[PDB]
Amino acid sequence: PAKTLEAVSAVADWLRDPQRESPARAQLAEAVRLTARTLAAVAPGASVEVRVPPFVAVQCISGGTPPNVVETDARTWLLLATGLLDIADAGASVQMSGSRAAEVAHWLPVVRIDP
Repeated sequence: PAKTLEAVSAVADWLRDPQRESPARAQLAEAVRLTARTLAAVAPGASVEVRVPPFVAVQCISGGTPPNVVETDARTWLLLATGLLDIADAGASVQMSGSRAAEVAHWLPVVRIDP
């Protein structure tokens, strides 16, 4: 929603430059939850599980726990979700399990931010 864009703006300065003031746990938690829930909305399904510990776990992409898992930290997730980082350039920071985990790439960025 409009609340997702508000939550991303509150952490955008820190995403562009980490030397800037780090957001509070509450700000980081909402920006992670709302961007992951946006991914689950634009691509409904339960083929892939996106885990961003300790803030969220969402199920997405068409087809118990899904057989495909994408696991990453809050900062990497928000860089991917805003398009500041490509999942190809992400490396070992994004851990993937299953044959279709990499399909999340077709649905990123979920919120385009100014670079």
